Amino acid sequence: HHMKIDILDKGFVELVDVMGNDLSAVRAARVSFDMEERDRHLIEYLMKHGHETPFEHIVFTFHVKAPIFVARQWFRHRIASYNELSLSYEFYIPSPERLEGYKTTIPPERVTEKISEIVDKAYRTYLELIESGVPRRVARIVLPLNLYTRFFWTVNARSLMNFLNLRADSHAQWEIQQYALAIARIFKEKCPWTFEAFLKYAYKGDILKE
Amino acid sequence: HMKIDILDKGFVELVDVMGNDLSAVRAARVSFDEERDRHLIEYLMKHGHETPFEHIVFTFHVKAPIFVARQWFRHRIASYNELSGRYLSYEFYIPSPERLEGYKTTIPPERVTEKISEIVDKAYRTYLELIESGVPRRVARIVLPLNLYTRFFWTVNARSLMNFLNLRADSHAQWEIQQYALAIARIFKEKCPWTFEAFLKYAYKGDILKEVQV
Amino acid sequence: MKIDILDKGFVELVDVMGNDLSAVRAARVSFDMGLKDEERDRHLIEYLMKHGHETPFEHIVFTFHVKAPIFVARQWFRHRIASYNELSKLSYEFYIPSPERLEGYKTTIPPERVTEKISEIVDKAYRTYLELIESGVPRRVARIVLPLNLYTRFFWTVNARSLMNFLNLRADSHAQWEIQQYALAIARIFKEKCPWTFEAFLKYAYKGDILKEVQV
Amino acid sequence: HMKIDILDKGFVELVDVMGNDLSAVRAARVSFDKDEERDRHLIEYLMKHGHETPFEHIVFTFHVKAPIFVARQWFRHRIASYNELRYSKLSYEFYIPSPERLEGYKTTIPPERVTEKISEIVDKAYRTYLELIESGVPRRVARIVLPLNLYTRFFWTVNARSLMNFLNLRADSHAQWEIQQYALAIARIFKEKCPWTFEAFLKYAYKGDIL
Ligand SMILES: Cc1cc2nc3c(=O)[nH]c(=O)nc-3n(C[C@H](O)[C@H](O)[C@H](O)COP(=O)(O)OP(=O)(O)OC[C@H]3O[C@@H](n4cnc5c(N)ncnc54)[C@H](O)[C@@H]3O)c2cc1C
Ligand SMILES: Cc1cc2nc3c(=O)[nH]c(=O)nc-3n(C[C@H](O)[C@H](O)[C@H](O)COP(=O)(O)OP(=O)(O)OC[C@H]3O[C@@H](n4cnc5c(N)ncnc54)[C@H](O)[C@@H]3O)c2cc1C
Ligand SMILES: Cc1cc2nc3c(=O)[nH]c(=O)nc-3n(C[C@H](O)[C@H](O)[C@H](O)COP(=O)(O)OP(=O)(O)OC[C@H]3O[C@@H](n4cnc5c(N)ncnc54)[C@H](O)[C@@H]3O)c2cc1C
Ligand SMILES: Cc1cc2nc3c(=O)[nH]c(=O)nc-3n(C[C@H](O)[C@H](O)[C@H](O)COP(=O)(O)OP(=O)(O)OC[C@H]3O[C@@H](n4cnc5c(N)ncnc54)[C@H](O)[C@@H]3O)c2cc1C
Ligand SMILES: O=c1ccn([C@H]2C[C@H](O)[C@@H](COP(=O)(O)O)O2)c(=O)[nH]1
Ligand SMILES: O=c1ccn([C@H]2C[C@H](O)[C@@H](COP(=O)(O)O)O2)c(=O)[nH]1
Ligand SMILES: O=c1ccn([C@H]2C[C@H](O)[C@@H](COP(=O)(O)O)O2)c(=O)[nH]1
Ligand SMILES: O=c1ccn([C@H]2C[C@H](O)[C@@H](COP(=O)(O)O)O2)c(=O)[nH]1
Repeated sequence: HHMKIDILDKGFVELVDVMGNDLSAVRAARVSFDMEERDRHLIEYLMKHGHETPFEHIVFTFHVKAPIFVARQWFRHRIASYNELSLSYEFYIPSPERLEGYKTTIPPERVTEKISEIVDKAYRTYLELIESGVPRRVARIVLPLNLYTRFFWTVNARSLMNFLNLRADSHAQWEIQQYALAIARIFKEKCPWTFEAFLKYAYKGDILKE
Repeated sequence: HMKIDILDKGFVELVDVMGNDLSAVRAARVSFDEERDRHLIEYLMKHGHETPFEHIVFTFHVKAPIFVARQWFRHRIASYNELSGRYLSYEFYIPSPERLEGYKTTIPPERVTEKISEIVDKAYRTYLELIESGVPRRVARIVLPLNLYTRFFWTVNARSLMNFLNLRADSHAQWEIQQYALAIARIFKEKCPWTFEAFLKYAYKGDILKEVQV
Repeated sequence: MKIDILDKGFVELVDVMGNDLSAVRAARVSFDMGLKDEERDRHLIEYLMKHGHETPFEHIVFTFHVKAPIFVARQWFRHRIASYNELSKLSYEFYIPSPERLEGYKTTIPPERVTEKISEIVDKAYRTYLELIESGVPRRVARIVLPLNLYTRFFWTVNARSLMNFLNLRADSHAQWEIQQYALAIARIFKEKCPWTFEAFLKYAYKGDILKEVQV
Repeated sequence: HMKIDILDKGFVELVDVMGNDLSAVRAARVSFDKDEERDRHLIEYLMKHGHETPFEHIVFTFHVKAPIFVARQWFRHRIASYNELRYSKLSYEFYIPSPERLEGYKTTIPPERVTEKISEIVDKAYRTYLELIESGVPRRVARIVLPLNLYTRFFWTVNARSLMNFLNLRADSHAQWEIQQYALAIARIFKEKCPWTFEAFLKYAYKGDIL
């Protein structure tokens, strides 16, 4: 198992590992070792009726590189395991296209440039404070929320479906939607029957059926 | 699949596993030399950094008496699917005579064993007569004894499994679940030998796994 | 508040943290009570429930004391997002289904005789238990002969969001009748303590059948 | 009611509490229906043997105002409930370390100058934030330039067992100093409301140094 999807300017979602497949839910539901029409029908049956515990026996590990404002939202998802890096310094700079629909009173390129400029100033201050003898944990508090971080995320398919309901949705901020779309893409590749049944029966958001 | 027999008719069988010792190293490093990797495992265990071990996950298939399952299912940080009937066999745990020896008893331990057998057969007979009379299964089943075997799948990460071993692979736990915990330990050790050894050395709070190999 | 359930069971409220307004204060992140406005606060509860913002309800918490048969407790304890403490001084009482429990089904003996047969095997299993305990068998070994209808007791501490999940699944005709009866009591106490949350739960979020038909 | 100021603008305040020491005792005994010495002895017994489940039946709600870098560490504690500040209005304040914060480390510029440089960035970053917002950039996008020392507020509902785990990890000299200060206040409130449980915790179970 290995997939990697680039997100934003420097981000990514990378698949590290997966335990199981669609049939792992079928086996869990039946408490059996079965290894097709009947099995798809059971997955659909479980999804329609909200019998989601069998999907907890499918597990993914992802490696995610995302800005802190994104990771902070993501880490609100309690039913999962996280290890975050505690070092490189890179920042998410929104592209000009990101800023359209909004009739900004300055050109979107200049908004991009203003963001780049303040990020550069904060980063230079951070580096000065460090070279001055300030400990990193203190100096780092000037750094902006668009600083990239990386983490490992281990999550089961049920909790992943919850994650997608909330984040693969127009009510979510655009940046996390882009991460959710990549998470969805990998889920679909690894668990096509579960994913399709999720979309058909259980998915509460808008963007995945668009 | 590794399958270890426990009690008279029980077992623990490994269904699947995600990762191995290196899964905790990669998670600690957040990064996708064998002695350096082993050193990190010991370091994490020694200094109480337990979260990397959540990235190693097991699924077991367990057949156990209900009184054992009831204790086991108290472990909340795990996923369970138990046999019900709408997606059964009827066997019962009968303790061996050796199970009961030591406790000063008034009758012989083999008679205690037969007295348990006798009451199990009477209760199962009543269950069958109720069923064949039209009583629905999940009402008739309430007369069956707590030593009735059940089966379940259990998906559990290594951190939670280690908590489970602390509590159940220990002489304060009832002897029956101790036996199941010993089997869970054997499998954990086989798949994650570096984690297991570090766990014994630095974090394990129980008594039995320091003395009983595997 | 204590409500009798089945022949010897009960649900008893031990404690409660908060009320409907606890969810409102958590949603707003404000412990400012000098601007209370009932209409506004009740509208927020509805809005949260309507749009699936469930986390504010986690700041209302209950503790119950429940006496139920083991086969009921086994189902109930599958609800992981909660805290349990079960009895391990002990009493020995068993749930014997009433004749009316066992009609609706076409039994080939009278429902009366089913009750008698269940009572009789319970008595026999209990006598055997006692015989083994007098003989020197440790109590935790002798008890394995006791039937699944043996009563147990537990404390259950659970937040309102998890409680609503419990009601979705257990206050429902797909649940076994015995745990339905317990869920109806749990619902009654929830409604008494958090009436606005309960009402909005039924209107917008509740997935089961029974609570929409059966008052309280 | 109980409020403790933390850092330059932060706080921990107690919103509510369910139960007290006797809630763990009732839970352990499974008994709703006095003997002080016996009840203290049970609490000590549970703590020293690691029978921690009874302490799950004591629950707290706190209202906390903390910089984001502190809140990021705190929210890693999963066995709890959080609501962070659309429903309520937003203010913009930032944690500026005091010069004494930098005492011990031998810096190449005076500590007051470090304070000053941190204030400079806050001002410039916040001024850029406002420029971007006045220009039609959405707040959720403009705010990405703001530093990690921006204050946020949240409600935290947590049981006493989970609170003890939090204190083990955060009331400790290995935790960053700022979250230590918050943990100290959490511990104080816990001590006030559950003195027997807290005392037993220090005696037998607490793994940190600072408490
Ligand atoms: C020897 C022995 C005797 C026992 N006697 C009794 C008895 O008399 N009565 C009885 O009811 N039970 C009894 N138990 C069961 C025991 O109280 C626990 O329910 C069981 O051991 C599971 O432990 P756990 O909570 O650590 O595991 P899990 O429930 O898997 O939790 C793992 C860890 O996650 C954390 N956690 C998970 N959920 C919560 C939460 N809601 N709040 C705070 N932290 C949480 C804790 O840190 C916990 O250690 C006994 C267990 C043992 C081993
Ligand atoms: C009518 C009916 C028939 C049933 N038949 C069976 C059966 O045949 N076999 C059987 O084993 N069980 C059966 N159950 C039990 C069922 O599978 C659940 O264990 C039980 O209802 C608890 O529900 P829950 O997981 O939503 O609740 P909780 O365990 O309290 O969890 C609450 C919520 O937290 C989330 N959650 C908690 N832990 C995890 C986790 N580890 N991973 C992902 N998400 C998590 C989920 O969103 C869940 O809704 C049955 C239940 C009902 C109501
Ligand atoms: C000094 C210090 C340095 C740190 N450095 C880093 C770092 O570099 N990177 C980093 O990512 N984090 C770091 N952390 C965060 C740390 O790894 C934990 O996320 C945090 O301390 C919360 O601990 P917890 O999991 O015990 O608490 P909770 O998340 O509240 O869990 C409570 C208890 O429940 C159990 N539990 C809950 N969920 C699960 C689960 N899914 N699986 C198994 N068991 C579970 C565990 O027994 C746990 O003890 C650091 C913390 C400290 C104190
Ligand atoms: C569009 C949008 C706007 C948001 N705005 C805000 C905001 O303003 N403030 C804010 O704080 N957060 C906000 N959030 C975050 C939101 O409150 C949740 O924290 C986040 O969506 C995680 O959802 P969850 O609890 O279902 O996931 P998890 O935390 O993984 O929980 C998974 C499931 O387990 C169950 N569960 C887990 N733990 C508990 C528990 N302790 N009690 C009861 N059930 C539990 C629930 O059934 C839950 O669905 C927002 C999210 C979205 C998508
Ligand atoms: O869309 C949202 C809005 C808020 N939050 C949570 C994450 C933070 O804990 C807090 C504030 O997030 P921001 O609105 O600052 O992104 O609420 C989300 O998870 N998603
Ligand atoms: O060693 C024990 C003793 C008790 N319990 C829990 C399981 C049940 O929820 C309840 C009663 O268990 P018995 O003592 O009746 O097995 O307490 C355990 O998990 N382990
Ligand atoms: O309605 C049900 C059916 C099953 N189970 C869970 C409880 C047990 O863990 C297992 C089997 O329960 P019974 O069907 O045998 O009650 O599945 C429930 O929780 N509720
Ligand atoms: O003392 C620490 C160090 C790290 N982390 C977690 C929180 C973040 O998710 C991530 C990085 O935190 P910082 O070291 O960057 O604060 O690791 C903590 O909780 N406490």
